[PDB]
Amino acid sequence: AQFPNTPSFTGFNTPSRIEADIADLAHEGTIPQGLNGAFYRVQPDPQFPPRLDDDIAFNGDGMITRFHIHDGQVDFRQRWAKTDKWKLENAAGKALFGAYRNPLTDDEAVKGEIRSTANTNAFVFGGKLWAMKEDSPALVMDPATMETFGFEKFGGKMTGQTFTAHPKVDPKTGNMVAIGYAASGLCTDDVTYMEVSPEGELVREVWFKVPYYCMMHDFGITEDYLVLHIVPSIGSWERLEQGKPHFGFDTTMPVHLGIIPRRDGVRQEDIRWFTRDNCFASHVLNAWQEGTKIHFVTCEAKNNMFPFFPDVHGAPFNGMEAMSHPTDWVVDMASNGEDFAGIVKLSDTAAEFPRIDDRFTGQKTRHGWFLEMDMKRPVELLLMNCLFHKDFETGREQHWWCGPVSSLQEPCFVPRAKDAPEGDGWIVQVCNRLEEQRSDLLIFDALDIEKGPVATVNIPIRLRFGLHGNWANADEIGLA
Ligand SMILES: COc1cc(C=O)ccc1O
Ligand SMILES: [Fe+3]
Repeated sequence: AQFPNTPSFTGFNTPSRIEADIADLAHEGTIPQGLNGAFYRVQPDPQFPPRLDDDIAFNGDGMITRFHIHDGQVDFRQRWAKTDKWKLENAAGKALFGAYRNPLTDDEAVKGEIRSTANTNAFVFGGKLWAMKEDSPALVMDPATMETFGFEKFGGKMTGQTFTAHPKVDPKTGNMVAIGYAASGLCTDDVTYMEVSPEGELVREVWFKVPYYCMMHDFGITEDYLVLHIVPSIGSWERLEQGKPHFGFDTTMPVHLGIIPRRDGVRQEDIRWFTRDNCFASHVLNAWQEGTKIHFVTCEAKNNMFPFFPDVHGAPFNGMEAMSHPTDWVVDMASNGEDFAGIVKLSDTAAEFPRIDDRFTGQKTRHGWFLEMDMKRPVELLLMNCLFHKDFETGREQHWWCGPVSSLQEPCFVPRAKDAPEGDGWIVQVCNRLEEQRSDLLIFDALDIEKGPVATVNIPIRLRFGLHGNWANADEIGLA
């Protein structure tokens, strides 16, 4: 097929569309024997040229990559997430769905069909692989064969239209905790709060409303709460009619933080809202309670981080104000009123794609890992050029730079053992070797990243820009 000659489909964004298997990837260093499981990640990767003249990265069909690490080797498997969209377009031999989150640009033949590209997260839970996209139910897949089952509607018990791509697992119960925004239709202010049992049952679905419709991409959990930030990357049917990108950022609107009790029967009046001045924040490191306080650690920037979802008043993109920093939003459930108790910048390092040791989700975490944008580094080819580790107890920061002709994808923490202390284990992440037109899988000792990866695993396929990824042990994915 003939693709557009635009930035979104050329250079590093050239279509790939590869399904493949490789056993025992070539490598340098020592692949830890203690690793026995798989790292899953997803790349948007268009099956077909777009209906319109161009498209954005976030709109490519989900392609799932798995690195099966066992016995000191890494195996590679890559398969399409076969969404209803993928299936319909494959049968038709052409694109049928149009622009990002814009049904007004779809072929009439797919009116009412689920638009998901399943391209934002590759998550393992309850014996299934979840290929996730926040405008639709999640797509479920076999974690071992990587065949596709279909969309998870919980047998029809789910009443909302959508399911998050940023699920959290409650370590106390083992439940998956989820939201679904635009729950009653596009651009609506309805949201569902959901929990899924380890057995796969939808055990709670609570409807509530938020102050305004916006991209509710991420959220936090604590022991007793779901913590939902409301940030004004807004959308509307009018934007779609005016031919605009679905979302745009409004610098004039306030930011809110909603505290939802994680219990049956929660009502709107049970939800508490705090309010602060405008800023941008997308990803959540973690959240926790401490006394009467809630700590909500996010990567906060002064202004919009999505150039493709532009300022609603026409301002050009401000790269400097797009620099995000780990920041603790502190609210006090024992205060009166809506003010935050604190907004505390936690590092001067510019950072995004925050990760923790997920075994400690919703508890106070000593450690965090991030992708860092070090604008002081040489570049010989915004730029994510360092892995960054913060020890929040000691304050110590570690940085590893991938060099001047590379960039990095989201890290993932892998525990050494089920009983290991927080952070005792490894970091895995994809590295884009931009000049060599190829990719590496890097494995680090998670509490000593600054010495560099202990293994560099060569991938003889150029991987595309990725979103979120996750590790599962072999006995959780049918590979033991
Ligand atoms: C890859 O798709 C998306 C990614 C994000 C943020 O990283 C937000 C909405 C999306 O649809
Ligand atoms: Fe995300």
